[PDB]
Amino acid sequence: VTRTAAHTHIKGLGLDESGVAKRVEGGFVGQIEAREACGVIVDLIKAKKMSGRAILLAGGPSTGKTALALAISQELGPKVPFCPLVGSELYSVEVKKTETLMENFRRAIGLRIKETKEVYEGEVTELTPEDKTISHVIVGLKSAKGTKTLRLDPTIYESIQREKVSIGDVIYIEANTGAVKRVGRSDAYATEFDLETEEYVPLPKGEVHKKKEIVQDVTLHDLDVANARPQGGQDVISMMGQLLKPKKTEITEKLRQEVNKVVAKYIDQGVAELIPGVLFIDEVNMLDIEIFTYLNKALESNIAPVVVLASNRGMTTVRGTEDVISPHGVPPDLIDRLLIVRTLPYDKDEIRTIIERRATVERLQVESSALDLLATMGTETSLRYALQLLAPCGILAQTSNRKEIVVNDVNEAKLLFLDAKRSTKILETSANYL
Amino acid sequence: NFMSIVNCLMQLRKVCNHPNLFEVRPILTSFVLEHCVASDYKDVERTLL
Amino acid sequence: SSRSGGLGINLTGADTVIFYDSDWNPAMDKQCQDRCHRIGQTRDVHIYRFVSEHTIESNILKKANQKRQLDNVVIQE
Amino acid sequence: KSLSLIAAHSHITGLGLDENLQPRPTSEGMVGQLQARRAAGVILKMVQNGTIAGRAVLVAGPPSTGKTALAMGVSQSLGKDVPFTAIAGSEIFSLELSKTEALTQAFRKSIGIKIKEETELIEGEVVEIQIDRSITGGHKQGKLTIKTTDMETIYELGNKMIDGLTKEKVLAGDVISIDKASGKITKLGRSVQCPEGELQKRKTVVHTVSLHEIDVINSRTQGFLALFTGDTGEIRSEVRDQINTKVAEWKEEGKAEIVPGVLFIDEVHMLDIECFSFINRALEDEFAPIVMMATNRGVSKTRGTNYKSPHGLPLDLLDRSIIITTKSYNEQEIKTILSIRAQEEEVELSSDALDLLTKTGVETSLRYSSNLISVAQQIAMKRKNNTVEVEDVKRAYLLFLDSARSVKYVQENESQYIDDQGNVQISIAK
Ligand SMILES: Nc1ncnc2c1ncn2[C@@H]1O[C@H](COP(=O)(O)OP(=O)(O)O)[C@@H](O)[C@H]1O
Ligand SMILES: Nc1ncnc2c1ncn2[C@@H]1O[C@H](COP(=O)(O)OP(=O)(O)O)[C@@H](O)[C@H]1O
Ligand code: BEF
Ligand SMILES: [Mg+2]
Ligand SMILES: [Mg+2]
Repeated sequence: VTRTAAHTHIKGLGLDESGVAKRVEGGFVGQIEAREACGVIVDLIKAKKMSGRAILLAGGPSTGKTALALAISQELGPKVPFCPLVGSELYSVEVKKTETLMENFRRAIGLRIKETKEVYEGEVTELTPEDKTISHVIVGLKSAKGTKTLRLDPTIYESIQREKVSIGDVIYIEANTGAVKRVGRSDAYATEFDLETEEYVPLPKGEVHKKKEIVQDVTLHDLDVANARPQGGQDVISMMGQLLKPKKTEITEKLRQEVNKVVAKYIDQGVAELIPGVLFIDEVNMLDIEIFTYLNKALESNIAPVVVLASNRGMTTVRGTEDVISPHGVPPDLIDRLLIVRTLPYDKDEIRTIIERRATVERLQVESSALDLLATMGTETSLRYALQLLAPCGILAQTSNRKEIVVNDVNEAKLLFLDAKRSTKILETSANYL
Repeated sequence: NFMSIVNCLMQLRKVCNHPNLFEVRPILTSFVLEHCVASDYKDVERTLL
Repeated sequence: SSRSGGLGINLTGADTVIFYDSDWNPAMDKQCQDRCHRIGQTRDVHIYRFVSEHTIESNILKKANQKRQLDNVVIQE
Repeated sequence: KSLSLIAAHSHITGLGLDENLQPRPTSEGMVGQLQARRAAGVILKMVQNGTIAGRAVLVAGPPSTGKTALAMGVSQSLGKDVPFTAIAGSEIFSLELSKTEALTQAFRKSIGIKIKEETELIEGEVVEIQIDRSITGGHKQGKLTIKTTDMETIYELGNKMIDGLTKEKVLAGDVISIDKASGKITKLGRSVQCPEGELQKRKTVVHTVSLHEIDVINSRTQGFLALFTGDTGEIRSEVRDQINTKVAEWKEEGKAEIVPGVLFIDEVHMLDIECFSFINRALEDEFAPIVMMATNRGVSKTRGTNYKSPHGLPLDLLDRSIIITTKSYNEQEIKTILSIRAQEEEVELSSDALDLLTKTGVETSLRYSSNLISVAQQIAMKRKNNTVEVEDVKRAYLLFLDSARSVKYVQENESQYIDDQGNVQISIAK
């Protein structure tokens, strides 16, 4: 029925209209300063005027860093382009790393557009070259009340004749894109053959010409890849071009200049609009100093939207360096341009509260004494261990045909499962690397 | 006016049972952008040649 | 439809009645569902009513249950 | 109508020098660094001098001191029509393009060439369109009267023009622009446009371009889309030689003239020794642009070597280049720059709050206050007041911790996080 993995318990940050973080709201406990800072980011990005600022989360394991990322993503909404990312995947084997960085930065920028398409439909009565002739064909579409003839381009007619359409075939044809598609045969010819694989469909209703506005959203990266290389086509030259190069290539600076100029013209027209995005990169400490020194310039850009980072280390050596040991594995030059949100760990009461909340969303019922147990051993080992053991305890209750997780259930669960500490301890007494 | 309410009730009835309010499901047509930045430079390339 | 044949026909080949929509159903639903309810019926009649959630149908049905379904004049939420 | 947002360099528009290279203390958003701004004027006179080439200048200094701001202000001072290139040292490091030819292309893109071409344009409102032809034999003879404020002339149009006029739908009242050589048609408005003057207007069309574009075009027939997509690489040097000779003869006969561009390279301390030697040898090129170095790193080991060269660069590069540095900022410089931030991003910060932000910027860092002034906007408007007070600044300071504060916090919380070995304690008991 329901699916979850350490998350989906977040329905929002859980603030008020005044910006004060409620103690328990949106399935959140503690981190009041962190939640208020996240709301500061919320009304930073709602202003959509700021650009080029970096905010990272400083916290250890189980500190709710990526949980806070899920919270901010949830409160951002579908319209706001949020792009989660992992600091390890930025390493690319086919293209340079900085190209991937700029690619995801351009992905972060989204922009709503409005457009109207022209729709033609009906049954074609003639497929004949005009006449002393050239590769053009007149086509006459017959709808329920639409009756028009159309002369078409050689390429679109080539796509038409590759669609194997004929007289008595109702088709769906667009004017702007030019994509061809046959709906089928008219029901008037259903009786003509007693049996036929081809299915008969009614004549299109209404008039052949149609109009409608489209408010579809598109990121600037999608436009850049659209005008960088062709995307689709029903004519042979389209596949020729696509198969000429399937390799992804970098983007020139002048290409970015022209795409931002054209989108500036479109937004000046009064139709286009722009909305910044949020970039979340997991374990930014995992990437190399090369990306750091490229971001030293990338942060100083103009259209570069707000980026959120996270780390799980302290006074550690920077990747690609020997003597450059820095906090969070981030060199000082970038941290001068970085702002930090401090996080805090969780003690017994809030650990118990989060476990019982995620058990409620887990649709598992835990008795009070078993709640006390999971509060107990969820502290001297980790909260994550009790979080994992929640489901096996419920299933062990189910096997005993009981709907309540009891102290005995968690007892056998912890007896037949060992944590990292127990694994290390039993590794201490090893005959042959046990 | 209650006739506005009756009208709204009719659209509610005709949209709730089935998406029959003008029943326009987008065919997901692509953007047909006509800038063609290559056209802004084909003239320059021709002059160079 | 409600006004097509759900008035006086004597159909007796079925045992189930399904109502897709009934905006004004203090009376019409009764005869519509009992059209199949005929003497030549050897089995019980199952009546299925279609309602949605957070819509006009749910509000109308719940308020009719609240007031024992006397008469609906104003529908709002 | 450029699309610009608030940025760390969007405030400055021009250096703000004098005729005698005298920098005004507060000019065009650029403040302080009198010697640096005088050197900026010197490199200006270099770049619009045009008679010198192959000059390398080094700009160094402490972090966050605005050397990048100095370069951005210099670029703004150059203005339009001057080819300027700004890039960091990480973009060159690529696998499809080796470092050496990438740097060659970086040099090549810098210098631009002006091309002046005369065009024949026919622009006037149409009266009617009448095309003679055959029903099945062709024999197209198109005619259409063209009118303006001072002529009413009938024109017999050739096959190409009327084929185009059949391609694009036009009506009698529509106005179109006709060029004789190309034969293309451009219509913009309907009786919207009020054409005037002579039909046979003889106006030139001037096109600027770097020699990189012509090099890529001549390298390959696919070079058009190659430069439009960047998937070029390893152009034969004989093409470079022939194109250099061709532009040389063009210069002597004067049909086209070159514009020596400006190259900006950042983070040269992370540059490789092979690239250093390539720069050392390519500086002697006659077509060598004026390039400045932006090294934010001091004494460090040059990449590819185990030797800790000063300024992170080998002395061979430093010998054939001049070096200037930048200094710190006294508290009044911080005051001025934060005032420029407040006016640029529209912050009505309180005077006492302004002083508190000035102090916090002075002791900690400039960019910390530069972001605090931005966050103070929403910290104030959340209580619905346009002005920003001292309590908002203190709230921003306590909410968003500082780098030194985080360093201290982790120094007594080493066990909270992982170490160099990676060990970390998660249990709260024993
Ligand atoms: N305020 C909170 N309320 C509920 N659950 C929380 C809270 N903070 C952290 N958690 C839980 O702690 C776990 C650790 O969060 P996450 O950021 O994903 O890992 P880490 O903190 O190690 O980066 C998450 O699965 C989340 O469910
Ligand atoms: N004289 C100045 N006028 C205006 N802004 C300045 C000045 N000096 C420094 N700044 C600001 O300080 C910031 C320093 O950033 P940057 O130049 O990238 O660091 P670095 O100086 O280490 O290269 C710039 O973004 C710039 O806006
Ligand atoms: F004919 Be009835 F009233 F069923
Ligand atoms: Mg996390
Ligand atoms: Mg800098």
